[PDB]
Amino acid sequence: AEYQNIFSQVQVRGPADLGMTEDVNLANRSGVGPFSTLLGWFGNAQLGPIYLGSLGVLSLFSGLMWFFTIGIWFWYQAGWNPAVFLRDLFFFSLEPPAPEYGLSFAAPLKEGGLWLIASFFMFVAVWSWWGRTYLRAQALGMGKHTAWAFLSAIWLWMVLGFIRPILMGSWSEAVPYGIFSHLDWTNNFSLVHGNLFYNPFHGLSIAFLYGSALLFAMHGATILAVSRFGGERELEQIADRGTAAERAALFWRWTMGFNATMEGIHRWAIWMAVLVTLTGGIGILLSGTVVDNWYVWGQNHG
Amino acid sequence: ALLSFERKYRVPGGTLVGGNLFDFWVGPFYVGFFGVATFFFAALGIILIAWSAVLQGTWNPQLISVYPPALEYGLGGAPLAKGGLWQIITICATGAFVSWALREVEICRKLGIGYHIPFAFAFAILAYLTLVLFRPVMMGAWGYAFPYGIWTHLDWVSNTGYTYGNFHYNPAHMIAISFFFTNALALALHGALVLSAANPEKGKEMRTPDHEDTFFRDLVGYSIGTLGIHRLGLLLSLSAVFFSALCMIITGTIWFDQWVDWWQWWVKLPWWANIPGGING
Amino acid sequence: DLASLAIYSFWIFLAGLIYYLQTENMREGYPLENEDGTPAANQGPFPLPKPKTFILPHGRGTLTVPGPESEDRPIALARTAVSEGFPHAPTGDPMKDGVGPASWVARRDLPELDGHGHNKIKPMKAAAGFHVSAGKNPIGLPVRGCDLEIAGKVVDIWVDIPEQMARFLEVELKDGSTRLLPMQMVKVQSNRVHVNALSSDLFAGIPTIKSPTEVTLLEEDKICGYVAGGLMYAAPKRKS
Ligand code: BCL
Ligand code: BCL
Ligand code: BCL
Ligand code: BCL
Ligand SMILES: CC[C@H]1c2cc3[nH]c4c(c3C)C(=O)[C@H](C(=O)OC)c4c3nc(cc4[nH]c(cc(n2)[C@@H]1C)c(C(C)=O)c4C)[C@@H](C)[C@@H]3CCC(=O)OC/C=C(\C)CCC[C@H](C)CCC[C@H](C)CCCC(C)C
Ligand SMILES: CC[C@H]1c2cc3[nH]c4c(c3C)C(=O)[C@H](C(=O)OC)c4c3nc(cc4[nH]c(cc(n2)[C@@H]1C)c(C(C)=O)c4C)[C@@H](C)[C@@H]3CCC(=O)OC/C=C(\C)CCC[C@H](C)CCC[C@H](C)CCCC(C)C
Ligand SMILES: COC(C)(C)C/C=C/C(C)=C/C=C/C(C)=C/C=C/C(C)=C/C=C\C=C(C)\C=C\C=C(/C)CC/C=C(\C)CCC=C(C)C
Ligand SMILES: COC1=C(OC)C(=O)C(C/C=C(\C)CCC=C(C)C)=C(C)C1=O
Ligand SMILES: CCCCCCCCCCCC[N+](C)(C)[O-]
Ligand SMILES: CCCCCCCCCCCC[N+](C)(C)[O-]
Ligand SMILES: CCCCCCCCCCCC[N+](C)(C)[O-]
Ligand SMILES: CCCCCCCCCCCC[N+](C)(C)[O-]
Ligand SMILES: CCCCCCCCCCCC[N+](C)(C)[O-]
Ligand SMILES: CCCCCCCCCCCC[N+](C)(C)[O-]
Ligand SMILES: [Fe+3]
Repeated sequence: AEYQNIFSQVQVRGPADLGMTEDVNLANRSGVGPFSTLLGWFGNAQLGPIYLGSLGVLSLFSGLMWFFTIGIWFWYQAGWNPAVFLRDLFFFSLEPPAPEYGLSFAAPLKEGGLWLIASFFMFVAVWSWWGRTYLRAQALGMGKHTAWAFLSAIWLWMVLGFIRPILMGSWSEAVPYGIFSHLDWTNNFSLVHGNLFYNPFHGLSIAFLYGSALLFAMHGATILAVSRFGGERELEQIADRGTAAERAALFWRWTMGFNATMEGIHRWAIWMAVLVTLTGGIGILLSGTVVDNWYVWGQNHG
Repeated sequence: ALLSFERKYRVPGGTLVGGNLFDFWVGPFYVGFFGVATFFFAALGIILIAWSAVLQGTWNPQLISVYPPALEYGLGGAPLAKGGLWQIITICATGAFVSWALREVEICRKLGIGYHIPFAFAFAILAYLTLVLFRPVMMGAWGYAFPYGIWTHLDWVSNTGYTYGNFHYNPAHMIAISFFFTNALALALHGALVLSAANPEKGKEMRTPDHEDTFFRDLVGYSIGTLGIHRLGLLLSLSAVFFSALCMIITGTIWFDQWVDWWQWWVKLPWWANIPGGING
Repeated sequence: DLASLAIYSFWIFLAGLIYYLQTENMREGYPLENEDGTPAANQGPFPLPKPKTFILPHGRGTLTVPGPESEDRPIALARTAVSEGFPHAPTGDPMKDGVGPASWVARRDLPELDGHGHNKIKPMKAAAGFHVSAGKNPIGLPVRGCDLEIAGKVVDIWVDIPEQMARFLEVELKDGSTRLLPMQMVKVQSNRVHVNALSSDLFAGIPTIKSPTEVTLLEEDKICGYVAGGLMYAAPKRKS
């Protein structure tokens, strides 16, 4: 047995690492969390610090409110009975207003009002969390790639819960909050739109989702295969190509006849991933607004 | 024909079969015994597909489809025009995939790198094999395998899924999907993180891995680190495929009813089965 | 219709994206060369992108890519055939010459630096206050090669300060000098460290470092290249 670098053989620790300062407001950083030897077999042992700040508090409070608004409704559906709450956990569902209320905020609490309140809290939680991915990169002088990528996930989310419902003319089109109910919603959305398999944007989205697993399997495996030459030090291999980066490239050139660079693989990566939700959100946004039935549309090739 | 740094690595050695017989390249492509095997298996397979197209009577890539033997054939041979071509194309495909992996191993040995890549690829081959070989055999017929056609393979996914109701309820499928989604999330984040460090704000110096750890700790209170993230993406994506093969190998064999009903075991637990209220009483 | 327009637009966007991505991935190693080092006639259908410049921290300069490519070192190999596409045989000892799986790149002969400007990699003894935190401690263990002979003993671990991980084992040889062995190329066991890549007689030949408490990018490449190279070139003396 050769050692494969999936798990570390020896962990080492030194003073808690408090991180780079740059332009970060240091008053807003926690202290370090505990150290997890368990985590440390696979990644870093250190927990924290984390950055708080006002936006952070807002986003966290708001996200909790979303979670608790759904949970209170669940307890209510359970008739306050702990045992029924656990028994039926995956079956509960906070549902959006009925079609008859359109886009208005006039539905009663028990029939959509609560869904809107949960949704409101989710909206501010996600957007202020997006603000945070931008601002944490900014304070460190880093590029904005994370916020740009998050925006692509946010796009599908916004389409499903907000943009598409507004374009369709009612909140009843949005997704319910519930484990099983969200899956039923998903199945039903496809059935009602003549089978998503005929939506070319759904197919593209799959190509990318599979493509992400292909790519991360390739990349992850490559870096590990060249970790015996310092491969995972990607930033310094970018600045000063080593034999790691060359053996990596050549593996692929010899196998399939082209290859990446140490920087460029990460560009293939970011785009393979964000295109899942970019094509995805388009496919959904067009569904029912422009195209009622993908099978039908496909028969006219468009 | 060579990358600027390439010549020093093109030495003899590393082959698994044939000594120096096939130890050479064609343009950028390494050959080896398994390069020859891949070409042979792939070439045959493609020729048989084109033959299958002629017997189906079309050349449209959106229409060409090669269907497995119908269920009545069980696990035996079929006339070529009625499933036999599928059977042979499948042997060809398997030979090509395995050959491709073994050729990857040869490249690894020449380059003095770890075998992680062909190892990961073997998971994909194992998923393919689950659908065309293992599942059909356990279920007693080739006909349960998917057909080779762009749109017809999708018909198969749909019909196979709806056979069990909403396939969403397969719990192994749920784990699989989670790994897929988590993998794409991690890929977006790895790519963005490295790029944000290598391409900082205008006029600033390249950030370091320290900044990468710092960014993630600031953001969520943890950073897995640069070795960790490549371990992670490898784990997430291989686990997705592992659970994918799991979720199908158990469908039509150990479980074959509507997957939604599987979940009743939890609801019917004695301590709470009969308490009224909620959704299920 | 609007969906038709969107899908057609998307394919055009995606063609442009692949174009962008492929050319971004040609910032190193291009233009292509013949086996003798001269520009190949066929460069393919993608042209080199406009150069970009990375500003390196700590006054280390910049990197501009694409730029003039050269190996900056002698390559002890020779053709084995009269046409393109065949292997190139080592002219000497491939381990000592640093070719094939023993290759190294002419990286900067300076240490990698952390975000503070300190040496990224330090022997643990000089790293305050780093210690083994889990797993078997290799320090003190005899070191065995693929010939099943003892080649020396572990006298320290070289650790990555900012990332808190083990990077090399420092191994002392019969003559009292040390060598670095990459962490990924050793097997820590209860009574030994085992090194499959190298027979015991090849340890003396590991590239030495010039300062005993730091290691340069160039030195790392030569050490890692040399140890990996043993998989192929120590094969006659192995044995497991
Ligand atoms: C994409 C098309 C459909 C849909 C189709 C599917 C399908 C199909 C599946 C899921 C599954 C998941 N979906 Mg969904 N999903 C959609 C919308 C989303 C949205 C959203 C838009 O905000 C959310 C929060 C969820 C989240 C959920 C998770 C419960 C689950 C795992 C996701 C994951 O690995 O993420 C990435 C991983 C993370 C690091 C973060 C996620 C962590 C989870 C646990 C948090 C989600 C909500 C949370 C409150 C659940 C708490 C559980 C109990 C109440 C204690 N879905 C849309 C509407 N989803 C899978 C499942 O197992 O369902 C049961 C599954 O098979
Ligand atoms: C994996 C689970 C299901 C299934 C689920 C679905 C679903 C659902 C969808 C697809 C779709 C795809 N599937 Mg399928 N698919 C199956 C397994 C297969 C197998 C196989 C095991 O050999 C293959 C080759 C394909 C390939 C195809 C592509 C035509 C299409 C894009 C996939 C992709 O980008 O992947 C990611 C990998 C890459 C990005 C690498 C690129 C390689 C691709 C482009 C290979 C194309 C080869 C194809 C034309 C076969 C011809 C081979 C020649 C004869 C040599 N599927 C099984 C039965 N597949 C999507 C589609 O739009 O179909 C119309 C889609 O919505
Ligand atoms: C029976 C079901 C239908 C079907 C109906 C649907 C529907 C409906 C949809 C998809 C969608 C998709 N389907 Mg489909 N799907 C089917 C068949 C399949 C098959 C297959 C048969 O093998 C596959 C592989 C897929 C593949 C997929 C994905 C490519 C795609 C969603 C990607 C994604 O990452 O979303 C997951 C990511 C998100 C949901 C975005 C997350 C957003 C962020 C902001 C959420 C954060 C929330 C946070 C507050 C929660 C915090 C909790 C934590 C604990 C912290 N489908 C069949 C035909 N499919 C989606 C799509 O885009 O379609 C075009 C979609 O809406
Ligand atoms: C209506 C249909 C049902 C459905 C029915 C099924 C069925 C049926 C199946 C899945 C399976 C999948 N489903 Mg489902 N499922 C649906 C809803 C979804 C949704 C969703 C958001 O609603 C999602 C995300 C998913 C996602 C999942 C994945 C876990 C899994 C597919 C990936 C895979 O197996 O890869 C594994 C990878 C491969 C098989 C590819 C291997 C390719 C390699 C070896 C060779 C190819 C190379 C060559 C041909 C290329 C040519 C060379 C050129 C030069 C390129 N399903 C709905 C409810 N689902 C499938 C599965 O798990 O299979 C194991 C499956 O069979
Ligand atoms: C490009 C496509 C993929 C993608 C990318 C993506 N997602 C993103 C981003 C990116 C680039 C991140 O920047 C952002 C992130 O910060 O990641 C770490 C994120 C993110 N995607 C997330 C989840 C997610 N992404 C999804 C997937 C995808 N995202 C696609 C596959 C999905 C799926 C597949 O359904 C999920 C569920 C989050 C981890 C994060 C967004 C975080 C967020 O918006 O937070 C708002 C809400 C809160 C702040 C708290 C919510 C409430 C919780 C339910 C409470 C439970 C825990 C609590 C925090 C404990 C606190 C205790 C206290 C009392 C002390
Ligand atoms: C296991 C995690 C993920 C993964 C990993 C993975 N895939 C891999 C590898 C790895 C690490 C590579 O090393 C290898 C590669 O070289 O990548 C470029 C590869 C690879 N994965 C590929 C495709 C692929 N992988 C897939 C998925 C996955 N691969 C998982 C998501 C998918 C999906 C999701 O559908 C596809 C389509 C290729 C790009 C490549 C393998 C190339 C190869 O084996 O070539 C040899 C044979 C040929 C050139 C073609 C032979 C043709 C046949 C004889 C006839 C065709 C028959 C076929 C069955 C018909 C199908 C028709 C369809 C309409 C269904
Ligand atoms: C133990 O008990 C307690 C109470 C302590 C805790 C228990 C809590 C529990 C059990 C919570 C369970 C949560 C669950 C199951 C949630 C699952 C939700 C899922 C699966 C979500 C999936 C889809 C979500 C989408 C797509 C929603 C998107 C929302 C938007 C895009 C927001 C749109 C904004 C609207 C409609 C408001 C408009 C207002 C203005 C003016 C901006
Ligand atoms: C080279 O950089 C890489 C790391 O090393 C510094 C990481 O740390 C991470 C961050 C990964 C973590 C910890 C995700 C866990 C959090 C959630 C909510 C899923 C990424 C993306 C990365 O690219
Ligand atoms: C997605 C990963 C989330 C991990 C969250 C870990 C939180 C660690 C925060 C450290 C704060 C600990 N404490 C109490 C010392 O401040
Ligand atoms: C995804 C992070 C969770 C990591 C937990 C996994 C722990 C595996 C421990 C590996 C065993 C180490 N050992 C004994 C071989 O040295
Ligand atoms: C980052 C770029 C990688 C390119 C991926 C190529 C995807 C081709 C798959 C075709 C999808 C078919 N269709 C009809 C649904 O559009
Ligand atoms: C979507 C798959 C399309 C097949 C083409 C894949 C790209 C392979 C690289 C072409 C190699 C040409 N080369 C380098 C020999 O000149
Ligand atoms: C969406 C991921 C959110 C991760 C947030 C983790 C919460 C940890 C909060 C730590 C509390 C800080 N403090 C100073 C009170 O100790
Ligand atoms: C979906 C990804 C498509 C992959 C094909 C992109 C490039 C293929 C071959 C690139 C050319 C290599 N070359 C000639 C520049 O050396
Ligand atoms: Fe990487």
